[PDB]
Amino acid sequence: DKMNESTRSVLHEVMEQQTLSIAKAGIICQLNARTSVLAAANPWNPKKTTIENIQLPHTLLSRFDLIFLLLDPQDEAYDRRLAHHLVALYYQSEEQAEEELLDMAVLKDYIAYAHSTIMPRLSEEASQALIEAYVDMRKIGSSRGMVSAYPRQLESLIRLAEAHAKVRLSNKVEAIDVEEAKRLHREALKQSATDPRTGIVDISILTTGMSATSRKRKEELAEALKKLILSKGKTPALKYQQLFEDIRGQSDIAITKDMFEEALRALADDDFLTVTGKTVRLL
Amino acid sequence: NLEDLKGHSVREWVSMAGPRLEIHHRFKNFLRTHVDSHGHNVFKERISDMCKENRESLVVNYEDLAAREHVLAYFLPEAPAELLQIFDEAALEVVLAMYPKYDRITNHIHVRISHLPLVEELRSLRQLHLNQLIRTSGVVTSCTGVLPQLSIYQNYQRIRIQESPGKVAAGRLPRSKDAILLADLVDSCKPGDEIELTGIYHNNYDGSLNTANGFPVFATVILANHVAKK
Repeated sequence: DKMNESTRSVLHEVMEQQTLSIAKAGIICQLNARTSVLAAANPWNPKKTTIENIQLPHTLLSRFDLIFLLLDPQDEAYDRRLAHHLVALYYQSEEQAEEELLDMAVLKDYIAYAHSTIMPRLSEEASQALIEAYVDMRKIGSSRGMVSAYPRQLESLIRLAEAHAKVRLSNKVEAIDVEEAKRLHREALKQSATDPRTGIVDISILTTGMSATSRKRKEELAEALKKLILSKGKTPALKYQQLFEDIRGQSDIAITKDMFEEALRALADDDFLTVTGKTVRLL
Repeated sequence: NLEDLKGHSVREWVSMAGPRLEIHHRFKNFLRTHVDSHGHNVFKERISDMCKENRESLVVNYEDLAAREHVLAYFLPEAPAELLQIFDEAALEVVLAMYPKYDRITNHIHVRISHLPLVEELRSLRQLHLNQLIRTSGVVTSCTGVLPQLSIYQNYQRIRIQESPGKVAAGRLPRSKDAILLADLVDSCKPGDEIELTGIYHNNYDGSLNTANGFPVFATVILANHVAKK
C-alpha cells in the first residue's frame, strides 16, 4: 500500500507489458519480466469499500485476478476455535509435524510434476459455461442500464479454470473448473466490490475508485454551487469563504473544503468560473 | 615530368632537389597568374589587403588550386608537412617582390588551406589516416591559456573538441579529441564555440596508456592548419 509513485509506474509497466525497459549511462535495453505478483496491503472501516479505504489507484487494483479481505469476525466460536488451535500449536509435536512435512514434500512433487507436463485445453462445455458467465455479468449491469463486464474479467475466469483443471491433472478444462471459477470470482466480487452503502456490487468502484454515490453527490454539489453563483450573478467576483458558508448553510451534508474545491474545479473545467485565490470569478 | 612516381615514396620523392624546385616554381607561378571569372587577378588584391593591415597570414582555396594545378593538389593531402613548407618559402618572396620593405614587419608568412573536400566524422578516425591532412567538426569544451613554446619562442595553446550535441544518437555518449594551436591561431576560439578544424593527424608513445591497457598502444592529436566557425 505505501510504495511510491515511480514504483507504481514501473509495476504498471511490468504487469501490462511483461517486460522492463532501461535507458541509463549509455546502457539501452529491454528485459523479460514475466512474473506472478502476490501482494499484501493495508489501510478497518466497513462504511467504505477496499479501494475507497486503501491508498492505491484503480489502474493497479483492476489487474488482480482475485482480491481478498482479512478482518476479525467478532464471533465467540471463532475466538474459541482460534485460541484452541493456538493451544494445540503450543503443544505442537513431531507426531504430526513429520506428517505435515511429508505432505509438503509430496505437494512440492505434485506441483512440479503437474507444471512439467500438463496443458489444459478447451471443451465445448467449458466454452459454453464461460460464455454464459460473461453474459451473466453483462446482464447484471443491464438493470442499471450500464456496463458490468469486459474481456479482462473473462480472462480471469479462463485462467482460474485452467489452473483448476491442472490441479485435477486433466488435459481438458471442463465445466467442473468453470463452475468453481465462477464461485471464486463471484465470492471475490462480493467481498471486494460491494458498495457498503447499498449491499450491491458496483463495478465503478473497481474501474474508477469510488461508489456511484460519491459521483452523484459531487455532481449535485456542483449544480448547487452553480445555482448559488447564478443567484448572485449580478456580481462578477464572489468570495471563497462566503460561497463555502452559503453552501454549508443550505446543505444537509457537512460539506468539506475538498468537496467544495472539487466542485469549483469541475465548474472551471466546464468553463463556468475561474478561481483566483480567495475570489471566484464568472466566465 | 613531376608526376613520374618511380622507386620512391612520395615523401622521399618531394625531398629530391628536382621535384622540390618544380613544386616551388609551380606554386609561385600559380600565385602570380591565377584569375577570377571576370579576368581579375585574385591574389594581387588578397596580398595587398594582407600587407595593408600587417596580418602575416595567407589563405588559399583547395578547389581552384586543384582546378589549375591538380598535380600539387594530388600530393598535398599525402605529404602535408613537406608541401606546406615549400609553399611558405614560395609565398614570402612574392610578397617581397610586391612590397620590398615588408621584411621590416615580419620574416615569415604562413599559408593556410581551406574548403578541403574529404571531411570525416570525429568518431570515424582510424589508423588508416595517420600523418595525413583531414577535416572535422565539433564543440570546444576545454581550452588552456596561451603559453610560450621553444623553437626563439612562439605562442602555443591546447584544446579539446567533442561531437556536437544532437549529432550523437539518443541516450548514448560522445567521442572527443585534442588539438594544438600555434602562432596566429591562438584565441581563434573559446569554450562552447562550434568550429570547423583542418589539420594533420599525428600520434606518439605514452607509458600511461601501455601500463593501463597492457598492450603497446599509442596516443594521438591533431595539428591545426586552418580554423573557421560553421
